[PDB]
Amino acid sequence: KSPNVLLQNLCCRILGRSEADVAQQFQYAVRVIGSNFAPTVERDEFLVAEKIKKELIRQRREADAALFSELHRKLHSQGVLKNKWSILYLLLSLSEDPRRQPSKVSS
Amino acid sequence: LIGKSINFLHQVCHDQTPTTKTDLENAFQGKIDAAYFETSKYLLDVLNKKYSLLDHMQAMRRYLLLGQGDFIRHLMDLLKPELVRPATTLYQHNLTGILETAVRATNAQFDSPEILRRLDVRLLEVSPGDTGWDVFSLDYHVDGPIATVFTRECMSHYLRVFNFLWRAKRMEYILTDIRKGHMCNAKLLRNMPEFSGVLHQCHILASEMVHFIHQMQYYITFEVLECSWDELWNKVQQAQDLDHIIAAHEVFLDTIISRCLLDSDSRALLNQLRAVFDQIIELQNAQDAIYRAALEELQRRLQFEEKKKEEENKRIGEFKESIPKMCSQLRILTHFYQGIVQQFLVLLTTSSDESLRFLSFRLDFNEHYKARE
Amino acid sequence: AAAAAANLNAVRETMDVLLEISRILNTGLDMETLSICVRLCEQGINPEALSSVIKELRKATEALK
Repeated sequence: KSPNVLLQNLCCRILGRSEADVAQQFQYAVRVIGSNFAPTVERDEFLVAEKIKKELIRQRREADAALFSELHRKLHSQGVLKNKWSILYLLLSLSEDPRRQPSKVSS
Repeated sequence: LIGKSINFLHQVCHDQTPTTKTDLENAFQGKIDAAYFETSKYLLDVLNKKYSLLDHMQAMRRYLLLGQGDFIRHLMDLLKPELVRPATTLYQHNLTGILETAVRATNAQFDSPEILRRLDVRLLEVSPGDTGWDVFSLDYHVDGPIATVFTRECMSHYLRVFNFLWRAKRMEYILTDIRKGHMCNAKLLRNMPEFSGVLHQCHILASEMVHFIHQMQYYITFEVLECSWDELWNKVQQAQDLDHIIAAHEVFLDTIISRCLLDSDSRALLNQLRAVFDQIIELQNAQDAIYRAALEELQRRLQFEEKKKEEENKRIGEFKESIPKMCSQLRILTHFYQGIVQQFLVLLTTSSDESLRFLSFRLDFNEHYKARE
Repeated sequence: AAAAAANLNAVRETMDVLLEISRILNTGLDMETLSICVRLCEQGINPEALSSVIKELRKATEALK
Protein backbone atom coordinates (compact mmCIF):
# COMPACT_ATOMS: atom_id res chain seq x y z
CA LYS A 1 0.00 0.00 0.00
CA SER A 2 0.91 3.69 -0.40
CA PRO A 3 1.13 5.47 2.99
CA ASN A 4 -1.29 8.29 2.14
CA VAL A 5 -4.35 6.07 1.65
CA LEU A 6 -3.18 3.96 4.62
CA LEU A 7 -3.77 7.02 6.83
CA GLN A 8 -7.39 7.09 5.68
CA ASN A 9 -7.78 3.37 6.45
CA LEU A 10 -6.46 4.13 9.94
CA CYS A 11 -9.01 6.94 10.36
CA CYS A 12 -11.89 4.57 9.58
CA ARG A 13 -10.67 1.99 12.05
CA ILE A 14 -10.26 4.47 14.93
CA LEU A 15 -13.40 6.48 14.24
CA GLY A 16 -16.60 4.78 13.08
CA ARG A 17 -16.87 7.47 10.39
CA SER A 18 -16.38 6.58 6.72
CA GLU A 19 -13.67 7.95 4.43
CA ALA A 20 -16.16 9.92 2.32
CA ASP A 21 -18.12 11.23 5.31
CA VAL A 22 -15.24 13.38 6.53
CA ALA A 23 -12.07 14.66 4.94
CA GLN A 24 -10.88 16.95 7.75
CA GLN A 25 -9.45 14.16 9.91
CA PHE A 26 -7.66 12.70 6.91
CA GLN A 27 -6.44 16.22 6.13
CA TYR A 28 -4.94 16.49 9.60
CA ALA A 29 -3.25 13.11 9.09
CA VAL A 30 -1.83 14.43 5.80
CA ARG A 31 -0.81 17.62 7.66
CA VAL A 32 1.36 15.80 10.21
CA ILE A 33 2.69 12.92 8.07
CA GLY A 34 3.55 15.25 5.20
CA SER A 35 6.82 17.20 5.63
CA ASN A 36 7.79 14.37 7.99
CA PHE A 37 7.29 11.90 5.16
CA ALA A 38 10.72 10.21 5.43
CA PRO A 39 12.10 8.68 8.66
CA THR A 40 14.52 11.07 10.32
CA VAL A 41 14.19 10.18 14.01
CA GLU A 42 16.86 8.15 15.83
CA ARG A 43 16.28 5.02 17.91
CA ASP A 44 17.83 4.11 21.23
CA GLU A 45 15.74 1.08 22.19
CA PHE A 46 18.21 0.07 24.94
CA LEU A 47 17.24 3.07 27.08
CA VAL A 48 13.54 2.57 26.43
CA ALA A 49 13.74 -1.11 27.50
CA GLU A 50 15.43 0.07 30.70
CA LYS A 51 12.59 2.58 31.13
CA ILE A 52 9.85 -0.04 30.78
CA LYS A 53 11.52 -2.17 33.47
CA LYS A 54 11.56 0.76 35.94
CA GLU A 55 7.85 1.28 35.24
CA LEU A 56 7.04 -2.36 35.92
CA ILE A 57 8.96 -2.19 39.20
CA ARG A 58 6.90 0.94 39.97
CA GLN A 59 3.72 -1.18 39.83
CA ARG A 60 5.27 -3.19 42.72
CA ARG A 61 4.69 -6.36 40.69
CA GLU A 62 8.27 -7.56 40.33
CA ALA A 63 7.69 -10.97 38.76
CA ASP A 64 6.09 -9.26 35.76
CA ALA A 65 8.99 -6.83 35.32
CA ALA A 66 11.18 -9.85 34.48
CA LEU A 67 8.53 -11.62 32.41
CA PHE A 68 8.49 -8.60 30.11
CA SER A 69 12.28 -8.88 29.89
CA GLU A 70 12.01 -12.36 28.40
CA LEU A 71 9.18 -11.24 26.14
CA HIS A 72 11.29 -8.26 25.03
CA ARG A 73 14.14 -10.65 24.18
CA LYS A 74 11.88 -12.53 21.74
CA LEU A 75 11.44 -9.54 19.41
CA HIS A 76 15.20 -9.54 18.81
CA SER A 77 15.20 -13.35 18.74
CA GLN A 78 12.95 -13.47 15.68
CA GLY A 79 14.24 -10.29 14.02
CA VAL A 80 11.98 -10.04 10.96
CA LEU A 81 11.01 -6.48 11.88
CA LYS A 82 12.20 -3.05 10.73
CA ASN A 83 12.81 -1.29 14.04
CA LYS A 84 11.89 -2.78 17.38
CA TRP A 85 11.97 0.74 18.80
CA SER A 86 9.14 2.31 16.81
CA ILE A 87 6.00 0.39 17.83
CA LEU A 88 7.27 0.30 21.41
CA TYR A 89 7.75 4.08 21.43
CA LEU A 90 4.21 4.48 20.08
CA LEU A 91 2.81 2.11 22.71
CA LEU A 92 4.70 3.77 25.56
CA SER A 93 3.65 7.28 24.56
CA LEU A 94 -0.08 6.50 24.66
CA SER A 95 0.00 5.17 28.19
CA GLU A 96 -2.76 5.59 30.74
CA ASP A 97 -2.50 4.73 34.41
CA PRO A 98 -3.85 1.24 35.32
CA ARG A 99 -3.06 2.55 38.86
CA ARG A 100 -1.09 -0.64 39.62
CA GLN A 101 -2.68 -3.20 37.20
CA PRO A 102 -5.36 -5.15 39.17
CA SER A 103 -4.76 -8.16 36.80
CA LYS A 104 -2.63 -9.63 34.01
CA VAL A 105 -3.24 -12.95 32.25
CA SER A 106 0.49 -13.48 31.43
CA SER A 107 -0.55 -15.40 28.26
CA LEU B 1 38.85 -11.13 57.15
CA ILE B 2 42.07 -9.87 58.72
CA GLY B 3 43.97 -9.16 55.52
CA LYS B 4 40.80 -7.85 53.88
CA SER B 5 40.07 -5.52 56.81
CA ILE B 6 43.53 -3.94 56.91
CA ASN B 7 43.47 -3.49 53.11
CA PHE B 8 40.02 -1.90 53.34
CA LEU B 9 41.16 0.43 56.13
CA HIS B 10 44.01 1.65 53.97
CA GLN B 11 42.52 1.88 50.51
CA VAL B 12 39.01 3.31 50.99
CA CYS B 13 39.01 4.81 54.47
CA HIS B 14 42.45 6.37 53.75
CA ASP B 15 43.89 5.71 57.21
CA GLN B 16 47.44 4.33 57.25
CA THR B 17 48.07 2.47 60.49
CA PRO B 18 49.97 -0.68 61.26
CA THR B 19 48.42 -1.60 64.59
CA THR B 20 48.58 -5.35 64.41
CA LYS B 21 51.63 -7.58 64.40
CA THR B 22 47.48 -29.52 68.56
CA ASP B 23 47.82 -27.83 65.15
CA LEU B 24 51.24 -26.16 65.25
CA GLU B 25 51.57 -26.40 69.05
CA ASN B 26 48.43 -24.24 68.65
CA ALA B 27 50.49 -21.37 67.28
CA PHE B 28 47.82 -19.83 65.06
CA GLN B 29 45.00 -19.19 67.48
CA GLY B 30 46.27 -16.54 69.88
CA LYS B 31 47.65 -14.08 67.35
CA ILE B 32 44.63 -14.71 65.11
CA ASP B 33 42.15 -13.88 67.91
CA ALA B 34 44.10 -10.81 69.00
CA ALA B 35 44.41 -9.53 65.43
CA TYR B 36 40.70 -10.20 64.86
CA PHE B 37 39.61 -8.05 67.79
CA GLU B 38 42.08 -5.21 67.28
CA THR B 39 41.77 -4.62 63.52
CA SER B 40 38.00 -5.02 63.26
CA LYS B 41 37.30 -2.85 66.30
CA TYR B 42 39.67 -0.10 65.11
CA LEU B 43 37.93 -0.08 61.73
CA LEU B 44 34.55 0.21 63.45
CA ASP B 45 35.92 3.03 65.61
CA VAL B 46 36.94 5.07 62.59
CA LEU B 47 33.64 4.44 60.84
CA ASN B 48 31.46 5.14 63.89
CA LYS B 49 33.08 8.49 64.68
CA LYS B 50 34.81 10.04 61.70
CA TYR B 51 32.31 9.16 58.99
CA SER B 52 29.44 9.22 61.52
CA LEU B 53 27.78 5.86 60.91
CA LEU B 54 25.94 6.41 64.21
CA ASP B 55 23.96 9.44 63.07
CA HIS B 56 23.45 8.00 59.59
CA MET B 57 21.65 4.87 60.75
CA GLN B 58 19.63 7.10 63.08
CA ALA B 59 18.47 9.31 60.22
CA MET B 60 17.81 6.32 57.93
CA ARG B 61 14.84 5.58 60.16
CA ARG B 62 13.97 9.28 60.35
CA TYR B 63 13.70 9.86 56.61
CA LEU B 64 13.23 6.59 54.70
CA LEU B 65 11.01 4.98 57.31
CA LEU B 66 9.26 8.35 57.83
CA GLY B 67 10.16 8.34 61.51
CA GLN B 68 10.45 12.05 62.13
CA GLY B 69 6.85 13.21 61.66
CA ASP B 70 7.43 16.98 61.80
CA PHE B 71 9.31 16.93 58.48
CA ILE B 72 6.67 14.88 56.66
CA ARG B 73 3.62 16.82 57.85
CA HIS B 74 5.33 20.07 56.92
CA LEU B 75 6.32 18.52 53.57
CA MET B 76 2.80 17.37 52.71
CA ASP B 77 1.12 20.58 53.96
CA LEU B 78 3.19 22.68 51.61
CA LEU B 79 3.53 20.15 48.75
CA LYS B 80 -0.10 19.11 48.21
CA PRO B 81 -0.96 21.34 45.16
CA GLU B 82 2.11 20.52 43.11
CA LEU B 83 2.07 16.77 43.70
CA VAL B 84 -1.67 16.38 43.09
CA ARG B 85 -1.15 17.75 39.57
CA PRO B 86 0.42 15.13 37.19
CA ALA B 87 4.15 14.59 36.72
CA THR B 88 4.21 16.10 33.24
CA THR B 89 4.30 19.55 34.81
CA LEU B 90 6.49 18.59 37.77
CA TYR B 91 10.18 19.50 37.76
CA GLN B 92 12.46 18.11 40.46
CA HIS B 93 14.59 21.22 40.99
CA ASN B 94 11.60 23.24 42.24
CA LEU B 95 10.90 20.61 44.90
CA THR B 96 14.54 20.46 46.00
CA GLY B 97 14.67 24.27 46.19
CA ILE B 98 11.50 24.70 48.25
CA LEU B 99 12.59 21.91 50.61
CA GLU B 100 15.67 23.65 52.04
CA THR B 101 13.91 26.83 53.11
CA ALA B 102 11.03 24.65 54.36
CA VAL B 103 13.46 22.71 56.60
CA ARG B 104 14.78 26.03 57.90
CA ALA B 105 11.22 27.21 58.63
CA THR B 106 10.32 24.23 60.84
CA ASN B 107 12.43 22.28 63.34
CA ALA B 108 14.72 20.09 61.27
CA GLN B 109 17.32 22.82 60.94
CA PHE B 110 19.16 21.84 64.13
CA ASP B 111 20.26 18.60 62.52
CA SER B 112 23.84 17.65 61.77
CA PRO B 113 24.96 18.92 58.33
CA GLU B 114 25.75 15.41 57.10
CA ILE B 115 22.17 14.22 56.88
CA LEU B 116 21.12 17.56 55.41
CA ARG B 117 23.42 17.11 52.43
CA ARG B 118 22.44 13.48 51.68
CA LEU B 119 18.79 14.27 51.16
CA ASP B 120 17.48 15.33 47.78
CA VAL B 121 14.25 14.81 45.89
CA ARG B 122 14.37 11.73 43.67
CA LEU B 123 12.17 11.41 40.63
CA LEU B 124 11.39 8.00 39.19
CA GLU B 125 10.37 8.97 35.62
CA VAL B 126 7.65 10.90 33.79
CA SER B 127 5.05 8.76 32.07
CA PRO B 128 1.58 10.10 31.21
CA GLY B 129 -1.28 9.40 33.62
CA ASP B 130 0.59 9.18 36.92
CA THR B 131 0.02 11.72 39.65
CA GLY B 132 3.09 13.35 41.13
CA TRP B 133 2.49 11.55 44.41
CA ASP B 134 3.26 8.33 42.51
CA VAL B 135 6.68 9.52 41.40
CA PHE B 136 8.15 11.03 44.54
CA SER B 137 10.59 9.41 46.90
CA LEU B 138 13.46 11.01 48.72
CA ASP B 139 16.81 9.78 47.48
CA TYR B 140 18.89 9.93 50.69
CA HIS B 141 22.08 8.98 48.88
CA VAL B 142 25.16 7.91 50.81
CA ASP B 143 28.81 7.86 49.75
CA GLY B 144 32.06 7.00 51.46
CA PRO B 145 33.33 3.76 52.95
CA ILE B 146 29.92 3.57 54.69
CA ALA B 147 28.43 2.98 51.22
CA THR B 148 29.71 -0.59 51.49
CA VAL B 149 27.62 -0.92 54.65
CA PHE B 150 24.47 0.65 53.18
CA THR B 151 24.00 -0.75 49.68
CA ARG B 152 21.82 0.56 46.87
CA GLU B 153 19.87 -2.70 47.08
CA CYS B 154 19.06 -1.70 50.66
CA MET B 155 17.62 1.61 49.48
CA SER B 156 15.51 -0.06 46.77
CA HIS B 157 13.54 -2.07 49.30
CA TYR B 158 13.43 1.07 51.46
CA LEU B 159 11.76 2.93 48.59
CA ARG B 160 9.05 0.29 48.37
CA VAL B 161 8.43 0.66 52.14
CA PHE B 162 8.46 4.43 51.65
CA ASN B 163 5.78 4.08 48.99
CA PHE B 164 3.44 2.14 51.30
CA LEU B 165 3.86 4.48 54.27
CA TRP B 166 3.83 7.55 52.02
CA ARG B 167 0.36 6.53 50.93
CA ALA B 168 -0.55 5.79 54.55
CA LYS B 169 0.34 9.33 55.58
CA ARG B 170 -1.09 11.23 52.61
CA MET B 171 -4.39 9.41 53.02
CA GLU B 172 -4.30 9.97 56.78
CA TYR B 173 -4.06 13.70 56.41
CA ILE B 174 -6.81 13.47 53.79
CA LEU B 175 -8.87 11.85 56.56
CA THR B 176 -7.86 14.79 58.71
CA ASP B 177 -9.14 16.97 55.88
CA ILE B 178 -12.46 15.08 56.10
CA ARG B 179 -12.58 15.72 59.82
CA LYS B 180 -11.62 19.35 59.24
CA GLY B 181 -14.55 19.72 56.85
CA HIS B 182 -16.92 18.14 59.39
CA MET B 183 -15.80 20.25 62.35
CA CYS B 184 -15.32 23.62 60.69
CA ASN B 185 -18.44 23.45 58.60
CA ALA B 186 -20.97 22.09 61.11
CA LYS B 187 -20.17 25.04 63.40
CA LEU B 188 -21.79 27.35 60.84
CA LEU B 189 -24.44 24.76 59.99
CA ARG B 190 -26.32 25.63 63.18
CA ASN B 191 -28.83 27.64 61.15
CA MET B 192 -31.01 24.76 59.94
CA PRO B 193 -31.78 21.48 61.74
CA GLU B 194 -32.84 19.85 58.44
CA PHE B 195 -29.28 18.67 57.78
CA SER B 196 -28.81 16.67 61.01
CA GLY B 197 -29.72 13.25 59.61
CA VAL B 198 -27.52 13.25 56.51
CA LEU B 199 -24.84 15.06 58.52
CA HIS B 200 -24.88 12.15 60.97
CA GLN B 201 -24.65 9.84 57.94
CA CYS B 202 -21.40 11.55 56.92
CA HIS B 203 -20.09 11.57 60.50
CA ILE B 204 -20.46 7.84 61.04
CA LEU B 205 -18.48 6.84 57.96
CA ALA B 206 -15.80 9.33 59.01
CA SER B 207 -15.67 7.74 62.47
CA GLU B 208 -15.65 4.21 61.02
CA MET B 209 -12.60 5.10 58.98
CA VAL B 210 -10.89 6.79 61.95
CA HIS B 211 -11.19 3.58 64.01
CA PHE B 212 -9.33 1.73 61.27
CA ILE B 213 -6.64 4.23 60.40
CA HIS B 214 -5.61 5.72 63.75
CA GLN B 215 -5.20 2.20 65.12
CA MET B 216 -3.25 1.21 62.00
CA GLN B 217 -0.93 4.12 62.75
CA TYR B 218 -0.40 2.83 66.30
CA TYR B 219 0.35 -0.62 64.92
CA ILE B 220 3.04 0.73 62.60
CA THR B 221 4.31 2.90 65.47
CA PHE B 222 4.88 0.31 68.16
CA GLU B 223 5.27 -3.03 66.40
CA VAL B 224 6.78 -2.29 63.02
CA LEU B 225 8.97 0.74 63.73
CA GLU B 226 9.93 0.17 67.37
CA CYS B 227 10.54 -3.56 67.93
CA SER B 228 12.83 -3.88 64.90
CA TRP B 229 14.61 -0.69 65.94
CA ASP B 230 15.15 -2.11 69.43
CA GLU B 231 16.55 -5.34 67.97
CA LEU B 232 18.67 -3.34 65.52
CA TRP B 233 20.12 -1.15 68.28
CA ASN B 234 21.14 -4.15 70.36
CA LYS B 235 22.63 -5.94 67.35
CA VAL B 236 24.69 -2.79 66.66
CA GLN B 237 25.96 -2.55 70.26
CA GLN B 238 26.83 -6.26 70.15
CA ALA B 239 28.99 -5.89 67.05
CA GLN B 240 32.67 -6.79 66.99
CA ASP B 241 33.02 -7.45 63.26
CA LEU B 242 31.55 -5.40 60.42
CA ASP B 243 29.83 -8.51 59.05
CA HIS B 244 27.68 -8.43 62.19
CA ILE B 245 26.52 -4.91 61.27
CA ILE B 246 25.73 -5.97 57.70
CA ALA B 247 24.11 -9.33 58.44
CA ALA B 248 22.00 -7.81 61.23
CA HIS B 249 20.93 -4.67 59.39
CA GLU B 250 19.69 -6.78 56.49
CA VAL B 251 17.48 -8.64 58.96
CA PHE B 252 16.17 -5.27 60.15
CA LEU B 253 15.22 -4.52 56.52
CA ASP B 254 13.85 -8.00 55.81
CA THR B 255 11.60 -7.90 58.84
CA ILE B 256 10.18 -4.46 58.07
CA ILE B 257 9.25 -5.54 54.55
CA SER B 258 7.47 -8.59 55.93
CA ARG B 259 5.69 -6.71 58.72
CA CYS B 260 4.48 -4.46 55.93
CA LEU B 261 2.21 -5.85 53.23
CA LEU B 262 4.77 -6.24 50.45
CA ASP B 263 5.30 -9.99 50.19
CA SER B 264 4.23 -12.49 47.54
CA ASP B 265 1.31 -13.69 49.64
CA SER B 266 0.30 -10.41 51.28
CA ARG B 267 -0.28 -8.71 47.91
CA ALA B 268 -4.01 -9.52 48.02
CA LEU B 269 -4.35 -7.86 51.41
CA LEU B 270 -2.64 -4.76 50.05
CA ASN B 271 -5.02 -4.90 47.07
CA GLN B 272 -8.00 -4.77 49.39
CA LEU B 273 -6.33 -2.00 51.38
CA ARG B 274 -6.18 -0.05 48.10
CA ALA B 275 -9.98 -0.04 48.12
CA VAL B 276 -9.92 1.70 51.50
CA PHE B 277 -7.38 4.12 50.02
CA ASP B 278 -9.89 4.72 47.22
CA GLN B 279 -12.92 5.21 49.42
CA ILE B 280 -11.28 7.83 51.63
CA ILE B 281 -10.59 10.20 48.72
CA GLU B 282 -14.00 9.30 47.29
CA LEU B 283 -15.53 10.46 50.58
CA GLN B 284 -13.64 13.72 50.06
CA ASN B 285 -15.69 14.25 46.91
CA ALA B 286 -18.84 13.09 48.63
CA GLN B 287 -18.55 15.72 51.38
CA ASP B 288 -17.76 18.92 49.47
CA ALA B 289 -20.57 18.28 47.00
CA ILE B 290 -23.08 18.33 49.86
CA TYR B 291 -21.66 21.54 51.33
CA ARG B 292 -21.20 23.40 48.02
CA ALA B 293 -24.86 22.73 47.19
CA ALA B 294 -26.49 23.25 50.59
CA LEU B 295 -24.76 26.51 51.50
CA GLU B 296 -25.70 28.30 48.26
CA GLU B 297 -29.47 28.39 48.86
CA LEU B 298 -29.07 29.96 52.29
CA GLN B 299 -27.01 32.88 50.99
CA ARG B 300 -29.43 33.61 48.18
CA ARG B 301 -32.36 33.23 50.60
CA LEU B 302 -30.79 35.91 52.81
CA GLN B 303 -30.43 38.12 49.76
CA PHE B 304 -34.02 37.36 48.71
CA GLU B 305 -35.34 38.41 52.11
CA GLU B 306 -33.28 41.60 51.90
CA LYS B 307 -35.02 42.29 48.59
CA LYS B 308 -38.33 42.17 50.48
CA LYS B 309 -36.87 44.54 53.07
CA GLU B 310 -42.68 32.09 47.15
CA GLU B 311 -39.58 32.05 44.96
CA GLU B 312 -37.51 30.46 47.73
CA ASN B 313 -40.32 27.91 48.16
CA LYS B 314 -39.22 26.45 44.82
CA ARG B 315 -35.66 25.90 46.09
CA ILE B 316 -37.20 23.82 48.90
CA GLY B 317 -38.64 21.60 46.17
CA GLU B 318 -35.23 20.77 44.73
CA PHE B 319 -33.86 20.38 48.27
CA LYS B 320 -36.63 17.99 49.34
CA GLU B 321 -35.86 15.68 46.41
CA SER B 322 -32.10 16.07 46.42
CA ILE B 323 -31.76 14.96 50.06
CA PRO B 324 -32.95 11.36 49.30
CA LYS B 325 -30.72 10.94 46.24
CA MET B 326 -27.65 12.21 48.06
CA CYS B 327 -28.65 10.10 51.10
CA SER B 328 -28.98 6.87 49.08
CA GLN B 329 -25.67 7.54 47.34
CA LEU B 330 -23.92 7.78 50.71
CA ARG B 331 -25.82 4.68 51.88
CA ILE B 332 -24.53 2.49 49.05
CA LEU B 333 -21.06 3.92 49.77
CA THR B 334 -21.31 2.77 53.40
CA HIS B 335 -22.62 -0.65 52.37
CA PHE B 336 -19.75 -1.09 49.92
CA TYR B 337 -17.33 -0.09 52.69
CA GLN B 338 -18.93 -2.47 55.21
CA GLY B 339 -18.69 -5.44 52.86
CA ILE B 340 -15.06 -4.69 52.05
CA VAL B 341 -13.83 -4.22 55.63
CA GLN B 342 -15.63 -7.33 56.87
CA GLN B 343 -14.19 -9.20 53.91
CA PHE B 344 -10.77 -7.86 54.95
CA LEU B 345 -11.00 -9.31 58.42
CA VAL B 346 -12.55 -12.58 57.30
CA LEU B 347 -9.90 -13.13 54.60
CA LEU B 348 -7.30 -13.35 57.40
CA THR B 349 -6.76 -17.10 57.89
CA THR B 350 -3.85 -19.15 59.19
CA SER B 351 -0.86 -19.60 56.96
CA SER B 352 1.63 -17.80 59.15
CA ASP B 353 -0.35 -14.97 60.90
CA GLU B 354 2.51 -13.54 62.94
CA SER B 355 1.72 -9.85 62.47
CA LEU B 356 -1.77 -9.93 60.97
CA ARG B 357 -3.26 -11.34 64.13
CA PHE B 358 -1.51 -8.51 65.95
CA LEU B 359 -3.18 -5.82 63.81
CA SER B 360 -6.59 -7.49 63.90
CA PHE B 361 -6.45 -7.56 67.70
CA ARG B 362 -6.24 -3.82 67.85
CA LEU B 363 -8.53 -3.16 64.93
CA ASP B 364 -11.22 -5.43 66.37
CA PHE B 365 -12.45 -4.03 69.65
CA ASN B 366 -15.96 -3.89 71.26
CA GLU B 367 -16.36 -7.04 69.08
CA HIS B 368 -18.50 -5.20 66.57
CA TYR B 369 -16.58 -7.13 63.87
CA LYS B 370 -17.61 -10.84 63.46
CA ALA B 371 -20.64 -10.13 65.54
CA ARG B 372 -22.08 -8.98 62.19
CA GLU B 373 -22.39 -5.42 63.61
CA ALA C 1 7.14 -24.55 1.47
CA ALA C 2 8.45 -24.61 5.05
CA ALA C 3 10.45 -21.38 5.35
CA ALA C 4 7.55 -19.48 3.77
CA ALA C 5 5.13 -20.61 6.48
CA ALA C 6 7.82 -20.06 9.11
CA ASN C 7 8.01 -16.48 7.83
CA LEU C 8 4.22 -16.29 8.14
CA ASN C 9 4.68 -17.67 11.66
CA ALA C 10 7.30 -15.08 12.65
CA VAL C 11 4.92 -12.15 12.19
CA ARG C 12 2.02 -13.97 13.87
CA GLU C 13 4.16 -14.62 16.95
CA THR C 14 5.41 -11.04 17.16
CA MET C 15 1.88 -9.69 16.76
CA ASP C 16 0.90 -11.90 19.72
CA VAL C 17 3.68 -10.72 22.04
CA LEU C 18 3.00 -7.10 21.07
CA LEU C 19 -0.62 -7.73 22.03
CA GLU C 20 0.52 -8.45 25.58
CA ILE C 21 2.73 -5.35 25.46
CA SER C 22 -0.30 -3.30 24.35
CA ARG C 23 -2.42 -4.15 27.35
CA ILE C 24 0.27 -3.90 30.00
CA LEU C 25 1.19 -0.37 28.90
CA ASN C 26 -2.55 0.46 28.83
CA THR C 27 -3.20 1.99 25.43
CA GLY C 28 -6.62 2.35 23.83
CA LEU C 29 -5.40 0.59 20.71
CA ASP C 30 -6.79 -2.89 20.09
CA MET C 31 -5.38 -5.60 17.81
CA GLU C 32 -7.10 -4.23 14.69
CA THR C 33 -5.62 -0.74 15.05
CA LEU C 34 -2.36 -2.41 16.10
CA SER C 35 -2.05 -4.22 12.77
CA ILE C 36 -2.17 -0.97 10.82
CA CYS C 37 0.38 0.66 13.11
CA VAL C 38 2.70 -2.34 12.82
CA ARG C 39 2.52 -2.14 9.00
CA LEU C 40 3.36 1.59 9.16
CA CYS C 41 6.35 0.95 11.38
CA GLU C 42 7.33 -1.98 9.17
CA GLN C 43 7.91 0.56 6.43
CA GLY C 44 9.51 2.91 8.94
CA ILE C 45 7.81 6.13 10.08
CA ASN C 46 8.18 8.61 12.97
CA PRO C 47 6.40 7.22 16.05
CA GLU C 48 6.41 10.81 17.30
CA ALA C 49 4.13 11.64 14.39
CA LEU C 50 1.85 8.65 14.95
CA SER C 51 1.48 9.41 18.69
CA SER C 52 0.23 12.97 18.10
CA VAL C 53 -2.18 11.80 15.41
CA ILE C 54 -3.73 9.11 17.60
CA LYS C 55 -3.92 11.46 20.57
CA GLU C 56 -6.03 13.69 18.33
CA LEU C 57 -8.11 11.00 16.55
CA ARG C 58 -9.04 9.42 19.84
CA LYS C 59 -9.89 12.96 20.98
CA ALA C 60 -11.94 13.28 17.77
CA THR C 61 -14.54 10.70 18.80
CA GLU C 62 -15.00 11.40 22.54
CA ALA C 63 -15.87 15.09 22.21
CA LEU C 64 -16.87 15.44 18.55
CA LYS C 65 -19.19 12.42 18.30
